[PDB]
Amino acid sequence: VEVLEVKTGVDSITEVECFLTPEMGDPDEHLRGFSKSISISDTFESDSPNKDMLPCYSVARIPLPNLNILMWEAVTLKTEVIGVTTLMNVHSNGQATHDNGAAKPVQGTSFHFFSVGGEALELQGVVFNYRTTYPDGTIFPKNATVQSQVMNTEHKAYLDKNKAYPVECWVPDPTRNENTRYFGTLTGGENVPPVLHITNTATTVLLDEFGVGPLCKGDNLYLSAVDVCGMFTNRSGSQQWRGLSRYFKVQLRKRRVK
Amino acid sequence: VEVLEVKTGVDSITEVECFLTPEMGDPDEHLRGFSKSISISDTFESDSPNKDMLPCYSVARIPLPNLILMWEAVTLKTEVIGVTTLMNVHSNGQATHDNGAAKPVQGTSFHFFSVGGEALELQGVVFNYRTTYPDGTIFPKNATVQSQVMNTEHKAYLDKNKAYPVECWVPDPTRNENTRYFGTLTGGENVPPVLHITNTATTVLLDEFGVGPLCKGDNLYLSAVDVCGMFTNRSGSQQWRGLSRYFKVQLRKRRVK
Amino acid sequence: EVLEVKTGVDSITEVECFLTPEMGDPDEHLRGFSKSISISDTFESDSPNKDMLPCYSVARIPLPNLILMWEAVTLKTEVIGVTTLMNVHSNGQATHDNGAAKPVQGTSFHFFSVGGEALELQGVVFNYRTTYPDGTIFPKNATVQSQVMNTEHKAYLDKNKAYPVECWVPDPTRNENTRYFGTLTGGENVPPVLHITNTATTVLLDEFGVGPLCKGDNLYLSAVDVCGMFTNRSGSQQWRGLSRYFKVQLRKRRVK
Amino acid sequence: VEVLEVKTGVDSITEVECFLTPEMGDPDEHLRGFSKSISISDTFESDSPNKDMLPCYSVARIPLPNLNILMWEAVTLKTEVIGVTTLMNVHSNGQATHDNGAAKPVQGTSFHFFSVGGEALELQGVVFNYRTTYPDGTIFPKNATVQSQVMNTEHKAYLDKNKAYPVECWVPDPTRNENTRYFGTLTGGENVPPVLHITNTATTVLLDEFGVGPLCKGDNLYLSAVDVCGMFTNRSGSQQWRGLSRYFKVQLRKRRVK
Amino acid sequence: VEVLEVKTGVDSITEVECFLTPEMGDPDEHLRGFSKSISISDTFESDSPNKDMLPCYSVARIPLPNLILMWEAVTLKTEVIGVTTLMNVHSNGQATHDNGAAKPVQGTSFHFFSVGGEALELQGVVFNYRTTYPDGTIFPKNATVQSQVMNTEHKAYLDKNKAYPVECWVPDPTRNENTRYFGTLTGGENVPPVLHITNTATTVLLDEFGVGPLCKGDNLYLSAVDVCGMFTNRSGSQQWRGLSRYFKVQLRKRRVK
Ligand SMILES: CC(=O)N[C@H]1[C@H](O[C@@H]2[C@H](O[C@]3(C(=O)O)C[C@H](O)[C@@H](NC(C)=O)[C@H]([C@H](O)[C@H](O)CO)O3)[C@@H](O)[C@H](O[C@H]3[C@H](O)[C@@H](O)[C@H](O)O[C@@H]3CO)O[C@@H]2CO)O[C@H](CO)[C@H](O)[C@@H]1O[C@@H]1O[C@H](CO)[C@H](O)[C@H](O)[C@H]1O
Ligand SMILES: CC(=O)N[C@H]1[C@H](O[C@@H]2[C@H](O[C@]3(C(=O)O)C[C@H](O)[C@@H](NC(C)=O)[C@H]([C@H](O)[C@H](O)CO)O3)[C@@H](O)[C@H](O)O[C@@H]2CO)O[C@H](CO)[C@H](O)[C@@H]1O[C@@H]1O[C@H](CO)[C@H](O)[C@H](O)[C@H]1O
Ligand SMILES: CC(=O)N[C@H]1[C@H](O[C@@H]2[C@H](O[C@]3(C(=O)O)C[C@H](O)[C@@H](NC(C)=O)[C@H]([C@H](O)[C@H](O)CO)O3)[C@@H](O)[C@H](O)O[C@@H]2CO)O[C@H](CO)[C@H](O)[C@@H]1O[C@@H]1O[C@H](CO)[C@H](O)[C@H](O)[C@H]1O
Ligand SMILES: [K+]
Ligand SMILES: [K+]
Ligand SMILES: [K+]
Ligand SMILES: [K+]
Ligand SMILES: [K+]
Ligand SMILES: [K+]
Ligand SMILES: [K+]
Ligand SMILES: [K+]
Ligand SMILES: [K+]
Ligand SMILES: [K+]
Repeated sequence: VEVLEVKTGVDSITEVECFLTPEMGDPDEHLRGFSKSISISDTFESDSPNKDMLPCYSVARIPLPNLNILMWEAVTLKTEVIGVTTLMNVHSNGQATHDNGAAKPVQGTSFHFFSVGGEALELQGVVFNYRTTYPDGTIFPKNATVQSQVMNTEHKAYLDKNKAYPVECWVPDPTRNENTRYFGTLTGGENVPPVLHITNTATTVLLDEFGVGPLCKGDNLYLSAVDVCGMFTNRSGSQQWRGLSRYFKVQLRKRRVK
Repeated sequence: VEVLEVKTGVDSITEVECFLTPEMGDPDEHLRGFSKSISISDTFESDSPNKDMLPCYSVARIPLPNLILMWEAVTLKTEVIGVTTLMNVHSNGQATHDNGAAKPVQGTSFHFFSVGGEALELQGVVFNYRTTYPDGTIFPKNATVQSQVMNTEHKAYLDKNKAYPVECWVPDPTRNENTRYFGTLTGGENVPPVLHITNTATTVLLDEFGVGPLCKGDNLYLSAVDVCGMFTNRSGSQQWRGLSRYFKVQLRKRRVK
Repeated sequence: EVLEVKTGVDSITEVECFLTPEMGDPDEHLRGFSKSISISDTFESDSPNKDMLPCYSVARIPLPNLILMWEAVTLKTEVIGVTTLMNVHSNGQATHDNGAAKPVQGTSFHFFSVGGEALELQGVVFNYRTTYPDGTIFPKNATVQSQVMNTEHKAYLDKNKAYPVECWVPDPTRNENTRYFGTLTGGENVPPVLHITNTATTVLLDEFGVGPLCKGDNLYLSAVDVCGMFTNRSGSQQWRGLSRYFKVQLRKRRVK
Repeated sequence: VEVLEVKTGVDSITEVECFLTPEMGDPDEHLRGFSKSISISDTFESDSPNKDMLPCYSVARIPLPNLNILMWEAVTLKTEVIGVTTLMNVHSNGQATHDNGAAKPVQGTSFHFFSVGGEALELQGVVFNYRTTYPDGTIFPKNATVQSQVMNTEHKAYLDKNKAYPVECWVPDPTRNENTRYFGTLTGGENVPPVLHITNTATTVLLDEFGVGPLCKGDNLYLSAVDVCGMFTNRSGSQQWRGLSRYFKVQLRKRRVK
Repeated sequence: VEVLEVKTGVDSITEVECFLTPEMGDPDEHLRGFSKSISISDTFESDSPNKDMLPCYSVARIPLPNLILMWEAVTLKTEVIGVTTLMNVHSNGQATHDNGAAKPVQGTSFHFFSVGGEALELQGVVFNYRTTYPDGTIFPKNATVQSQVMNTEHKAYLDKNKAYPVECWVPDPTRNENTRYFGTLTGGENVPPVLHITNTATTVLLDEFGVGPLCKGDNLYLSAVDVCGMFTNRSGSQQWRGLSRYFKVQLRKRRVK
């Protein structure tokens, strides 16, 4: 596509506003937003995580007003993690930090990630341990070899289904994704404190170095997210991932292309 | 509402200067600024916190000079009041080691403030949907398991002081177009408070179109939470500790149609 | 009414000085330290000794006699003696067997201000039943409301080694003729992070281009630099503070 | 070299996109991306690490389109660590952080480093311990003396081979490297949390203070990297370095020289 | 001097490139870059550190081309050399836990550098005025209890290498107008070193008037400290570990009156 002028006028702009719920595993009817308690395999060879123990990428495909050549161009993003103050519940079946103390709050490894694109997020598969057996009902790197622990170019995929692509074995493919803007931070360590900021005054500009945002193929906007905030420790010491929803507001304009 | 010109002239500006006290629970006549000591339920379904154990949002509705003109909030200076109180490490706390000073206030903090031309709009989200919030608090009603991530039924206005518990409400990012809000949750049992003070910092409240919050009915709404962390008693029991927040807001008269 | 700045060689002056810390100085050998910290047996019985309480430092500096008033325009400031915290061999508490001594660490408060009059203070107490000791100036008639905000507790930082750090802060409702800056970093294991350089200048002008205007040709400097606590071999702990350098540039301003 | 004007026209620019795999030691056929478990000598003098326990620098020499005097000038870099979310696998033969807890995640000492130049990265040898015996199959500071613990100007080398130059005994030589741009961070400490950021929106400009980027001698571009993320702790407590691959995208333009 | 114009043209600029080795104590023929193991006095009064246990400031005086014109230092690039040595966690250190790797170098650090047209000016400050500093070091003389906070008698020049202990001297902020200095003390026994390297970062040495350090007698003075932390031996004994610092300074000729 050769990119030409922006359309102007009342009709030329539109907005998407929505939220993506986290997909942490949801091990039972009371534990939406949590994973199953984490168990550790006896050996590398025997690593076989159950689906409800594996956080997955969230994705939404948002239909835009039909245009047809014009395409919707995503220009700005406001985004926020929803429910940050829930982590102040340190009185609910947790593990006391010391005798008579409050419960240990959610903490430890986090991944906060979001993207806005004009097509599905492109994924590259990378595994901690290539002998991990990923479970039925997930989509994972197939024919994994030892080289998959560092880089195996066979593992290419699209983030095209919710509750399906486990976080731990996929990343945005930096060799593609030219029509998407993605941003993420993995903060490791078992004791790391969550640090969650909220404001309605911050905008991210989605334009590239040529002044062009993601262009929405087939008039669909793709939003993706992961917000694994840390782990919740219950009184037994067992730990579960806890996630939160992410708010998106995207402003778009119509752009002519050839 | 179409927004038109700003008014000028000596008459056209005003300032609001005040403080909001923290609402940490205040379990007895001696414990203003603290919560009740925190206990832990044996199961999710038995989580039933006492009201005096729950920090709540602070809010103040400030009447402005009667005025279509509307007062437009343009700048904010804000500060946490009494930061140095956290240097009292001698008041029946828990020695960090034999012969040592008391463990200082630390752990989970939430520092939040907002300035708007109407009540802060809230979205309820719960850690655990089977938590029973107590009498005298206002809380997400008809909670379901979906309320643990997002249930759009839980909409409210921060319209009452010491009533909305911090842990089950956040600013609603889907609304709040006429408010500016800012907050940080810093988690962890051992996180050190880091509290900055200065009278030289100003936050501009104008949006991307140059328009600040417009005060409906000539009222300015200020909201805050400043849970600084937990105080650990000698016994090991822990209480939230909060501090007041100073606000100075400058406003100008704006014509609307 | 602030009018024009005077120019010419004669129109500027500089103040350069240091403020020593006032940590309690429990004996003739312990300048810069507090008395070891004890913990009350009950919350109600909190009663810290004077020599256990760090206090605000203040200096009033006379300026050249001058309507014109000296206007403070810039500040350079620095903590003096940051490397002393590398002494980990002076009867401290070994971090483990055969190890060096635990360094100074823990709760710190670093604060400085420059004004044309005394810093204005607001009293706030951690515990309203704390008995503050004879020889200190503290919030009088404290009530439970003093734990969060009691507007009765107003004061001027007008005396050195007197106003305890823990029960006073800069009053944000006043201080229009002062510029102040402070950070409390709390936690028993927090590391000191102390930067020094002679290349960084703070501008003291407000949003209208006006710096503090020095009433009576006096400049007021205040500081706190509680760096953390030193832990003795026995486990007892003392606050340790350090001196602060100030360099302030001033210019003559006409006022009506 | 006198540097003259930049060529223009559609023909005057090119891009290199690739990835460099980590070289952590690879102790067996299942442990690509890991080192051998780390052991400790019994005396300072007897330090003698095995080759498979020593992470090494990665390097790639990338042939560029033939010129000829024109040279390719490297102007911009996008780079990213690939597979950051692998660190979320805390269920694979690790050491529980407490009773019933999840596995301790990868953490501890990290070195993240990358460079782009018009010739091989120039190295200076520095050793923690001059009496360390570096193993056969590595290239290490020769004839080390006590002065080599701080600075011995004899130890000059070029990063010209993979799986050869151990990270711990070489650094970029700050006294040379004028035709290279390098960037690195050592974060030391056994419990340091990894903090890994990903985005496709960040570009580094490689131009120096005269507006000139690395000039590619012989039409070769040199990319180097190290991404030791931390250590993985096994059930028994033994620890292995864990590394990840690094993506590079470099934009180049033709520059006339005399 | 009145500072006049910069000279232009051929031979109006020059560069200095060098490195300064650390002076950590060097307790034997094998331990260049380390201190003697750190011992703790039995009483506060009896503090008496051995010379080889005390890191010292590094200094180099670099002769410039002979020139009134004076060489004016305009820019600096600097780097710590050998940052990756801290990845040696296999050399008779102390395992962090059963079967683990050795504890890496960590804890209290001081990273400092200056560039000036004359010797760095020092002010003495002591942690403990009853500390007996050892023969062969240059230290605050006639120390009194006031020396624990500020005693203006302790003035010195950093005019000798491996002589001025780091712990009892700092740059004198009341002087040093013809030097630019930068440092950071990071304290705590477990602080992680964070060491950045790049050849793309330049510091400009010009003051607010556009004037860099002017080199009296055509000599440039470079000073450094890079105590990276402590190495913990298998036995638990600890030694300071330091690294060399690279300097590249660009200078120009300046006429003065
Ligand atoms: C364990 C011990 O005796 N330490 C004392 C030390 O002895 C020297 C050797 O010990 C180490 C160490 O301190 O652990 C071994 C390390 O690998 C060395 N590390 C490096 C990087 O060199 C350090 C280091 O050289 C010094 O600490 C630097 O000052 O030394 C010890 O193994 C050796 O033992 C000899 C023994 O003397 C001899 O009779 C026997 O036949 O063979 C043994 C093995 O060769 O002796 C070394 C001294 O020659 O020496 C230092 C001197 O500074 C101290 O005396 C240290 O004692 C500890 O000091 C602590 C204070 O930091 C604390 O007070 C402890 O209570 C002391 O035990
Ligand atoms: C030790 C004890 O019995 N704690 C009770 C508490 O009894 C209080 C007094 O205890 C203390 C405390 O918790 O250690 C003493 C402390 O100095 C006080 N601190 C302040 C700043 O006031 C606190 C504080 O007032 C309360 O915790 C606020 O809720 O109280 C005790 O010494 C005295 O004999 O009796 C007093 C009567 O109340 O009462 C609390 C009422 O909420 C609790 O019942 C507390 O029980 C402990 O609670 C822990 C969880 O928070 C845990 O479950 C322990 O097992 C339980 O003993
Ligand atoms: C161990 C002891 O008896 N501590 C007393 C103290 O006695 C001091 C001397 O003790 C020390 C110390 O506290 O360890 C020794 C240390 O090297 C000194 N450090 C410095 C930098 O000078 C300190 C220091 O001078 C004081 O703590 C300052 O207040 O003192 C002791 O070795 C000597 O035999 O006698 C000395 C007194 O003449 O006196 C203190 C007076 O405040 C306390 O009474 C201290 O007792 C401890 O107090 C702690 C908090 O107050 C804590 O509660 C302990 O449980 C308690 O034993
Ligand atoms: K398997
Ligand atoms: K690409
Ligand atoms: K309940
Ligand atoms: K909205
Ligand atoms: K009392
Ligand atoms: K005021
Ligand atoms: K050896
Ligand atoms: K060079
Ligand atoms: K002595
Ligand atoms: K001076």
